[PDB]
Order: sequence, then structure tokens, then C-alpha cells
Amino acid sequence: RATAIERADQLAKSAVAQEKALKRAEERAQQLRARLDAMQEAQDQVRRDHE
Amino acid sequence: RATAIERADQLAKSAVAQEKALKRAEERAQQLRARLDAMQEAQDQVRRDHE
Repeated sequence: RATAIERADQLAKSAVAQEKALKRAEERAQQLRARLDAMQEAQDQVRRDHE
Repeated sequence: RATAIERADQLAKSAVAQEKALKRAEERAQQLRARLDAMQEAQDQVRRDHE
């Protein structure tokens, strides 16, 4: 019993770390999405300007 | 000990999926900035040209 409970506890905390890291990469993705946005608006607007 | 074995099993299965989640968004992270790297060049040839 002692063995099993110890293994479970360490695995659970390791999980907590796992999903925090997943969150963090997710904000990475979203902020990069936003920058991609900002460019794409800028360059279509400059197409209208030149035209 | 049974539920100690039993409960440990799922968290392992939950974890392995939790490590799987690392790859794809980070894989998306590899593929996110290439499109940045793709999109940045897009204006470059244009504005040297349309000038």
C-alpha cells in the first residue's frame, strides 16, 4: 500500500506540471496567432493603398 | 492495495495522454512561426516592387 500511494502521489504532481506546461504553450500559440493577425491586416490595407 | 493499484492505473493513462499533448501544440509551435516566416517575406518582395 505504501508503495502504491507514493507512486500515485508523485505521478499526480507530475501531471499538474504537465497540464500547466500545456496551458503555457497554448498562450504561446494564441499570442502568435494575434501577431500573425496584425501583419495580415497591415498588408491587405497596404494593397488597397497602392491600388 | 487494489484501489491503490486501480487508481494508479488511470492517472498513468491520463498522464501518457498528458505527455502526448506536449507534442502537437509544440509541433504547431514549430509550424506556427514558419507561417510567420512565410508571411513576413510576403510584403517584402511587394513593397520593393510596387514602389
